[PDB]
Amino acid sequence: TKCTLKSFTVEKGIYQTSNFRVQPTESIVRFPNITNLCPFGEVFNATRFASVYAWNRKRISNCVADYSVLYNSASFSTFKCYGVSPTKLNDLCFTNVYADSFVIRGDEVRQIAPGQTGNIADYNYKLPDDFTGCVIAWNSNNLDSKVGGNYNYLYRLFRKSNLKPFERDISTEIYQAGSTPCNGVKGFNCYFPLQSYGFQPTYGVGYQPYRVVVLSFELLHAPATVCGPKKSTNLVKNKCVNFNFNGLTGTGVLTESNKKFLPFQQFGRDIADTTDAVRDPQTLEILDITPCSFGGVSVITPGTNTSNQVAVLYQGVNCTEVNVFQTRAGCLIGAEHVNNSYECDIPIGAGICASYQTSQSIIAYTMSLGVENSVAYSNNSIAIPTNFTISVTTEILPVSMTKTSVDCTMYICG
Amino acid sequence: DSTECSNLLLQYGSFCTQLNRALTGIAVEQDKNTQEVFAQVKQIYKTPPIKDFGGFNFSQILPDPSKSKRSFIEDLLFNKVTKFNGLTVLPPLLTDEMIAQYTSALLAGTITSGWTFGAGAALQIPFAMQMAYRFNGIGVTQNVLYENQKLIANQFNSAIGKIQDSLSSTASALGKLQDVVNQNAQALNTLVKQLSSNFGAISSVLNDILSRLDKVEAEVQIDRLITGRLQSLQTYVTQQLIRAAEIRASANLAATKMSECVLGQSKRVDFCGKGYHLMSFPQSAPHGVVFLHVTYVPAQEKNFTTAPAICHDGKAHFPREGVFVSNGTHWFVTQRNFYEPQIITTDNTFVSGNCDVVIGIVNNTVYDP
Amino acid sequence: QIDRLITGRLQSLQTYVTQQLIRAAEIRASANLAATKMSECVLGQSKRVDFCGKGYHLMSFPQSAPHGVVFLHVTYVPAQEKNFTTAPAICHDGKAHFP
Amino acid sequence: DSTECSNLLLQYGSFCTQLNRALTGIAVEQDKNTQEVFAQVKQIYKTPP
Amino acid sequence: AYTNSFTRGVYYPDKVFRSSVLHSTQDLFLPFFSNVTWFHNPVLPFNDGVYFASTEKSNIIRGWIFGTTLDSKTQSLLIVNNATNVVIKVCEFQFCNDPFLGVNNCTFEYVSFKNLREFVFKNIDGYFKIYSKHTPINLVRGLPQGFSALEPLVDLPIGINITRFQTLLAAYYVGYLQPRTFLLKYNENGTITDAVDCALDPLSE
Ligand SMILES: *[C@@H]1O[C@H](CO)[C@@H](O)[C@H](O)[C@H]1NC(C)=O
Ligand SMILES: *[C@@H]1O[C@H](CO)[C@@H](O)[C@H](O)[C@H]1NC(C)=O
Ligand SMILES: *[C@@H]1O[C@H](CO)[C@@H](O)[C@H](O)[C@H]1NC(C)=O
Ligand SMILES: *[C@@H]1O[C@H](CO)[C@@H](O)[C@H](O)[C@H]1NC(C)=O
Ligand SMILES: *[C@@H]1O[C@H](CO)[C@@H](O)[C@H](O)[C@H]1NC(C)=O
Ligand SMILES: *[C@@H]1O[C@H](CO)[C@@H](O)[C@H](O)[C@H]1NC(C)=O
Ligand SMILES: *[C@@H]1O[C@H](CO)[C@@H](O)[C@H](O)[C@H]1NC(C)=O
Ligand SMILES: *[C@@H]1O[C@H](CO)[C@@H](O)[C@H](O)[C@H]1NC(C)=O
Repeated sequence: TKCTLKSFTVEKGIYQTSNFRVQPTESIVRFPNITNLCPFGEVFNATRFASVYAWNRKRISNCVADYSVLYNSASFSTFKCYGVSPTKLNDLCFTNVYADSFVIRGDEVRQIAPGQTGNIADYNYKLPDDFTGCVIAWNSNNLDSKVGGNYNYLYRLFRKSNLKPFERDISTEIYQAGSTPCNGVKGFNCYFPLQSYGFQPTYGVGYQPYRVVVLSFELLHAPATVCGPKKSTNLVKNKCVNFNFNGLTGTGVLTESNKKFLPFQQFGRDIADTTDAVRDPQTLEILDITPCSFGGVSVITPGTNTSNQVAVLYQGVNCTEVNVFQTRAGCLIGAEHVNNSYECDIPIGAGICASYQTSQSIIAYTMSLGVENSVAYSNNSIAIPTNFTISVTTEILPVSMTKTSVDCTMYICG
Repeated sequence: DSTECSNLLLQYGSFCTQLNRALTGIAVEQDKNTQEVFAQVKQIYKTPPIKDFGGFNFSQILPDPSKSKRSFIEDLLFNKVTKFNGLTVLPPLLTDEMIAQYTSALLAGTITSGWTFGAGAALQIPFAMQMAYRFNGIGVTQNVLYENQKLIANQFNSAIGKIQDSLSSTASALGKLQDVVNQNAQALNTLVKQLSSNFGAISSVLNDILSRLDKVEAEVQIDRLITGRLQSLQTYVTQQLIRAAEIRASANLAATKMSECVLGQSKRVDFCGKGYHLMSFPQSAPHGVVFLHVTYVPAQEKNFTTAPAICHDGKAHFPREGVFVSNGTHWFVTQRNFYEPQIITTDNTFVSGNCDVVIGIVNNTVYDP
Repeated sequence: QIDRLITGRLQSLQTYVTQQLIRAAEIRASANLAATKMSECVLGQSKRVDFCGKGYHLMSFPQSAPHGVVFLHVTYVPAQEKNFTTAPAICHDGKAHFP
Repeated sequence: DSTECSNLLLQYGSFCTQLNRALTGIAVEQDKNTQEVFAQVKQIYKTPP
Repeated sequence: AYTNSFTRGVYYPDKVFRSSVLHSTQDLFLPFFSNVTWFHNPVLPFNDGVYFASTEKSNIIRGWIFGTTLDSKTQSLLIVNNATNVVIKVCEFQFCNDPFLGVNNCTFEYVSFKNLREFVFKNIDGYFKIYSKHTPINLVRGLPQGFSALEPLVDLPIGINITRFQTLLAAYYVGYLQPRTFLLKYNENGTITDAVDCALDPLSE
């Protein structure tokens, strides 16, 4: 109170000093049951990937994503990310996602990086210098290799020019390495563009096959169809809590309700547009979000020159939420409920007043309106005064403010 | 509850304390108004057991102890008169029952003791004698009450009945009180709806800005919302200050009508209701007060020939109080607010000078008692 | 920077001048009430109950005070009552007499 | 009436609507004042010849 | 030829519960007392949004197609009825005037006179949405004077450009949405249960 009034003396009265506000006891989140998880693992577990010149593309859409289900597993020979760190991808939303997958020899896997030059990067799958995405790679010598060599896994050694960013191309032409007129047939200085690693199980690791998947993303003028996890918690009722329902964040007392939302309705509003109820996306419940309890705190004091004692009014609060006394004005705290009525010393509200009285304490009571006096009326009785008092009654009225003037140019600028 | 906004709001300095002080000033003044209107009584006077008021029937306006122990007419008034985004409403200091104790005390004083309880200790007096003083206060002589006491009682009782029917019949009559409730409902709802306004910011939902933007951008967008909400609140507080001055002008008028029309009888023409004033009874009503002003209205006139004075022995006689009138054949004097003929006599009249100077004098006799 | 300080200081001065206009209107209501009490309670005798202080009014004396006026209202208050039997009129010869 | 400003002024919310309510309160009150001052008489009295 | 819409074509503008209250909104809506086109058939424009209704006994109408082309170059939206349920696809078919017998480059796919059914078809740029209602009526071809609100069926996250539509094949009706203000009354149970077309006349205003 001293700091509220900017003074070391506080005169007798009641003063508002702060706002009481029940704190959120815990944090809650609700979103629908985990469904439409994106089929990244169904691509990763496909029976084989293509010859790297014609790498498989799977479009991914209309699904929730958690890429950490992928990159947390040390089962791959590598899992790396580019333009963005792996953790961040669980926050993001996209219009489309792509899984881009292929087979390469263990020595050439190095060509899968931003802005690379070399056979795979230039002629099979061009990652740009500003590539955002991830590269997943593992040895597949137990899956793809065969005795005498397997040829279902070719690479384009030769092309007219370097590919565009993420470009897929099925074009082929014979490479003229010398003076020979090749004219679309194999021969001397006339090399076939789709070279074979000829994968064999006995190979050294640099010649062995590696399966690879690369993750590629776009967010467009057409809105997102992919997003991060539908986060959720337990749903604690009948306490003040921080909450989130389907992205509607707030703080309040989550209470049961009989409010018959129609099947499509998600949120409820009161007359002044303020939210009053929500659907739990994990059940059939409609919960009324009653506002979290709060009110002004005011300090009742006798004048500090006479005593240092004080009492507190928690305005409109119930004493479940906060010597204690529940009243229609709020909780009195630190004042006696004396109930016997007296003249109103310090006003409080709804018929309560409080005073400092004798062994001395602050007391709170229903105010007296003055003494009762039954007038002795009857159809033939009159009272007449036999004597008088002259009286002198002081009355005081203000007449003038202090004449003040401000130069707005000198106050604003100066 | 944003800490980010709370820190930025400091840069506006005292405004957010000053506006809370300005509303606290208005709030305290409502208990000052309610006390200056109702708390004019010195002590809680009480109604006697036998309602022996000379034929008058206050049962509609006195407390009903079987019920908040209001009168019947106070109950009609309490029946016809008809979310927490940092706003708080506060209780009045006096409860509606405490107001009904003051309107009971003011009424029970006014019935049993005339004006005397407004000028000192209350003095009991019989009701048909109090009305004789109140008639004598409007130039109608005491005997015009006593010669008509049952008729005057039936007119008063019937007129109380017509008010009970009138207030029961329509909710449109209490316009002055219902408009106070409606204007404050519109002010508070408009102040709340302005939370949803964008004020040219990216969103009016603060949690959008607190999640979608970095601090250097979020500060600009929050400062737009603060500028908007702060200008909204200043406009509301300024309208409540002006409205509180408008209601204070009505509270000082009600306090003045309480002191003059209830605790007294006012000679201020057409102040305490239309007609000549006799008395008034306060009745409590939510956010206000109702006066039942009781007034005498003259209602069935006759024309007469009149003269400013009358001659006798060449000296001119003027009426002591009253007017000279004639039924064409005989001359009489009467009190001027009710036709009651008296024979013209030297105690009904006073001499001043001679028949020459008075314009429009007439002759006849003046009788000698 | 100066435009922010202009807007802030200017809106703060607008608030002061607006609240001084409203406060000055309350002081005008008090100055008109004082001129009315001066005109009736001093220069006259107000027959208006509880206007010139409690009791029946006799006279009042104005006294100056810094930024205001103090009235010393002299009033008559009746003080020592006795109960009596009473009647509205009295007979004398079938004629009724009133005070 | 230049539309690019009106499309911004809608974003300022209740302000430009409540100012017409405030001035309508003032405008009606000018008739109420002039009614209470002059229309105290019950009939239109007119002076004899 | 034309017919009076009375007070039909109101729909729930947002997924919000409200109770015993009046709420105001501006959106694309069918005006009150508007001339709907009377039918008992060809390709039609979409404008900014369509109202469609029919008095079919047993879901007789086979579906609808919507787009810019309704013939190749890009995926047109295709909608089909199977009893109480609906099949949806977007495809670049190029059929003649009998597309119901023509029966594709597709990029999205989904599955859900005693009676009258009403539908609203709406692009919102925040993708494409559908609203509807089903009611019994008197055995009359003209739309009866009465009130109910069309409820959201689906959101199609498809981004298809639409400027025309056609029906796949009793009395039926077509009208067009306009940017208008409406006042909407909600009962106790969250339900839009009366309305005012705000611009209709000075009393409505
Ligand atoms: C205060 O809260 C408790 C527990 O909810 C309840 O029993 C009591 O009736 C409440 N009292 C008031 C006056 O709100
Ligand atoms: C009221 O307070 C008095 C002391 O002032 C105490 O004796 C009495 O028991 C109280 N009564 C109730 C009903 O609380
Ligand atoms: C009248 O009252 C005064 C005090 O106010 C007292 O001094 C005086 O003696 C009293 N006179 C009579 C006749 O009672
Ligand atoms: C007075 O009025 C009441 C109704 O308020 C009525 O019942 C009663 O008979 C009347 N007369 C008396 C003398 O009470
Ligand atoms: C009074 O006299 C005038 C003129 O004779 C006449 O017009 C008027 O009606 C009379 N009024 C009454 C109540 O007799
Ligand atoms: C009254 O009026 C008539 C016409 O003006 C006139 O003849 C008569 O003498 C007047 N009487 C008096 C007393 O003025
Ligand atoms: C009154 O009577 C006298 C004679 O006694 C006469 O001279 C006078 O004119 C009369 N006056 C009037 C006003 O009739
Ligand atoms: C008047 O008489 C009544 C009944 O005897 C009594 O209650 C009252 O106190 C008396 N008052 C005075 C002033 O003697």
